[PDB]
Amino acid sequence: HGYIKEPVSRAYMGALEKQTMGWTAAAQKYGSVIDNPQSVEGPKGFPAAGPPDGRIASANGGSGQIDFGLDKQTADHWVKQNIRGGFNTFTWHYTAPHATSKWHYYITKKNWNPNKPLSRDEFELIGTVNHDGSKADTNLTHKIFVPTDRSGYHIILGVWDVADTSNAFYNVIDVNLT
Ligand SMILES: [Cu+]
Repeated sequence: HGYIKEPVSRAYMGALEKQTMGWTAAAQKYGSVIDNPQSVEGPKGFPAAGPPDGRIASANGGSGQIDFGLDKQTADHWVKQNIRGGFNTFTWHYTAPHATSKWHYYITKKNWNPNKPLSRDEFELIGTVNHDGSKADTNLTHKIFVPTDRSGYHIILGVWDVADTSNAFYNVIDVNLT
């Protein structure tokens, strides 16, 4: 169980907005993930397997832990944070740092549609971090190259595959790429 803390994952943005907007107004915007941003857990094997199209942001309800709130997708719905193209660091926070096989990071394609549900064919792999099966916290921050051919509203998807289960954690990040 864990989430991407820098940049701020949408899930983690939910937990944050709970503090500023209150429980009801934040849950209206994000769903029940605001209480458990660490629980965006669904089947591993992405992109060939894993959560279905339209259910990637919520990891298909976090396998019963959260609702489908994160699967809403419009140009205006989610808080964007500025990111510059090129090398960037991605830092996960773990509430339970499980044995890990790999992490893998995707960005939306130049022509993606921000007003349609997320589909796996809108995403392109930008880097893989292989791990030895030790706990996730032996490598907290990853250096990933974010394509420089691309700007405006994009989504970075980070995926954390758990070594000893059939699950993974899916964290979408809303970015304004300069
Ligand atoms: Cu966990």
